[PDB]
Amino acid sequence: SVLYNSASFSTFKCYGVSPTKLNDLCFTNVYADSFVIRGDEVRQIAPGQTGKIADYNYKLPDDFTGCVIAWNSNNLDSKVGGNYNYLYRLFRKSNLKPFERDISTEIYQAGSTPCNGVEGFNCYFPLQSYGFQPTYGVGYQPYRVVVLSFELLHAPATVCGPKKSTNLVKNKCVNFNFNGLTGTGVLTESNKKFLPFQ
Amino acid sequence: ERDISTEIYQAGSTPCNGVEGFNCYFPLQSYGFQPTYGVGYQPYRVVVLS
Amino acid sequence: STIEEQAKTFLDKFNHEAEDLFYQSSLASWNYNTNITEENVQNMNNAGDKWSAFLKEQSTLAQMYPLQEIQNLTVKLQLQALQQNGSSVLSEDKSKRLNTILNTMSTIYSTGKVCCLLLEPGLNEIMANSLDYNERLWAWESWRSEVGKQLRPLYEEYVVLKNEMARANHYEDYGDYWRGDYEVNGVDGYDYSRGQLIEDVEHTFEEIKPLYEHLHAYVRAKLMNAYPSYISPIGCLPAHLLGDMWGRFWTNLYSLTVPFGQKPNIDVTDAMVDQAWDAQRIFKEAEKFFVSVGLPNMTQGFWENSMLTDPGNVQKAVCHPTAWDLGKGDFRILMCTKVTMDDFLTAHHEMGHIQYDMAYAAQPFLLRNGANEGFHEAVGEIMSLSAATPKHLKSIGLLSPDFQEDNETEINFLLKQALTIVGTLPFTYMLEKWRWMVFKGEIPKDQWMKKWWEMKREIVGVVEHDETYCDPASLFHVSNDYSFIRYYTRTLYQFQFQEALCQAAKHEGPLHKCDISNSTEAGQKLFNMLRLGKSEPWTLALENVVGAKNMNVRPLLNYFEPLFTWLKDQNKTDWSPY
Repeated sequence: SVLYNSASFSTFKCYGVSPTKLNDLCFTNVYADSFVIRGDEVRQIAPGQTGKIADYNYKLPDDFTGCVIAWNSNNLDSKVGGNYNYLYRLFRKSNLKPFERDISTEIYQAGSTPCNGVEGFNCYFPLQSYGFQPTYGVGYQPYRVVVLSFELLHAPATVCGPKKSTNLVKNKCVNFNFNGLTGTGVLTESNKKFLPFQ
Repeated sequence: ERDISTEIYQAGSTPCNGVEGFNCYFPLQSYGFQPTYGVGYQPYRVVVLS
Repeated sequence: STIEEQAKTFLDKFNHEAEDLFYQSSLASWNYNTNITEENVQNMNNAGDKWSAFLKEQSTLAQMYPLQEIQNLTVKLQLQALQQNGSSVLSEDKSKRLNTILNTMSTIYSTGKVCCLLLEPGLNEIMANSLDYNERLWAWESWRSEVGKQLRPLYEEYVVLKNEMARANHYEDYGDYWRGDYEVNGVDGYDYSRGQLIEDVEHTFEEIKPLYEHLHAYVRAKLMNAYPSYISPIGCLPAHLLGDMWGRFWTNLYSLTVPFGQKPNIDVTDAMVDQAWDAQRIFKEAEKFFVSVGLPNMTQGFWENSMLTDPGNVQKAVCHPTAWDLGKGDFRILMCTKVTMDDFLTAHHEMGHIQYDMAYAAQPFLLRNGANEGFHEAVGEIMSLSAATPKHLKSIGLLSPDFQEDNETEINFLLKQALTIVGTLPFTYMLEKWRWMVFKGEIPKDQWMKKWWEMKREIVGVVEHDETYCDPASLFHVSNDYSFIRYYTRTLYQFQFQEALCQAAKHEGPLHKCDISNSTEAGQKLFNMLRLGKSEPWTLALENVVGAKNMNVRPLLNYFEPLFTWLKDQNKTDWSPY
């Protein structure tokens, strides 16, 4: 609920699995999947839409349960001079498998001459860095997409939505919902003692 | 029991107030049957006789 | 392997480190013209050295690739300037000598103190406003005899040096060093040629020389009174009456002519003191003007980063009227902005092109300039033309419903339109044609300056020459190697685009009263063009917007029917006061 009506996770785009309906169905495992983006990665972050980043920086089969969450981080981290802390792969050889983390650090063979020790012609780096500054344009402003992959493994789902519990009234019969116990009757105070776990 | 009106459905938290915005999307969307639509998308006529 | 893969790899490295190096180099210049300091001097020197260092070193690295082995025809569009060799091909002795030219000539242009006489605030004002025959004669003849003498070394190995490198680099002339752009020889069908531009310059000149000849009849007949024995209608004009020190400018002097002085011209300064004109103001209603055209709201950072005020003396800076394509989602206009009738035009002049900049901002860095070399300032000019319509001023706040108008308001609109921008294009015809014939070398080495009349004596009739003098290098726009063919090109494309735009807005007849507003289609189709930028030939795009691959003739008169008919009834060398 807080993420939905947070009024701060401005690009909370969960087209598909309904955040409006999430609050009763259980998932066994959820996934923290966060990176840094720019104002151009917004449209680039569109599962189904492809591009440089979708092919060489992050991975996607085509479909996965799990939303995307970005919001303006320009005020958070943007120094005059250029935010060189963050960086990005630019051009890989080809794609990879759906959804695996990669920190491959090597030299890209760009053309005819084999690299085989050389870094010059035909042998450039795909690894570049960012230079974020306060005047950066909208299409470049960092918003930090974060993913919420929900996998429901065959085992019973352990993390669930909340339980909306109201007050109990006695000496006048009601329907009742004591966690499975759903009868219909009067509840009253009682004396007979129970053991610590029954 | 039928339903004819084309009311602007409210598609989320921020109220539509009749206009677009965060989570406000128009339910009425045409088929527009183009040849590129697949067989799972090709039109089929149906008649029901109660 | 593949040319395109590492070609775009190199160009995308260039894009991503060029945002860094360029953007903060242009931004060092922004800190400079914003705050003129000396750490800016040194760091801007270093940044420009690194820019030119990428240029030279990586344009030694780029030429292991051949020129022809491309099939995409857009990779050609990027590779003309990518696979090029530059100016380091020749020896290293004329390198400090080309710097010698570009620095000593620049200094003489900036230190040409007449003894003293301050250059721009003193001479330009007295030369335009002195009003005599024996005092401005001093400032004019002393000027000529002082400037046209010492340049013979600099200019007369200047021409041969550029001609020599042109031939040495497989070109025909110093013009062929430039004109190679105008051979469209990639995608066929939409091709063009470069070898001559005599076509359509004399031809369109043979069409304006009727109109200019009527205008010249009027002007040459007007100035009878001031000099009785020196000016006659059957002869022609004297040496020093161009309204400017070279007279490059043809939209001002309605003030030395009174055919209709009875109707009050437009004035907005009364409106200025009345209706909350703030210098944070009409800029935003200029924004809603472009909305009326169909363009989105202006960015929020523009009110913050771009300077729109008076920096004052406390902030040391210079407000020269040249907008800045800072790029990288940042596009700037650093002006000492004031609220004035001409500044009113200037605001829209700059903001039209700034919107054009954000329009093609979606294009890679190498393709982030105007459509062609003349189109840049033409964007501002056409937008000023569009926003300058007076009946649209009645359609907005800065005019009263009781403001009556007649047809003679536009009469001095045009007879203004005779001495600050456009009307006498034939002077540009003279200077530019003589400049091609002198830089390219088809004239021998003591025959500049006779031609520094008789072309007047043939085209406009400005007289007093002998062999030697060399005038044409003493300008801001020639001492920095700028060619005025951009002015001819804009003078035509301005009005072809004007005709297309006003015809699209369902306004016909004469083109002096077309309002371009509430026209999404005029914005929608414009988007289909502006978004492309230089991706498509100007012939095909011109047909898409106007309807032809070549410039039209009828529209030039389609704007000018009233002045046509009004010239005919007032237009009713081989002659010497010397």
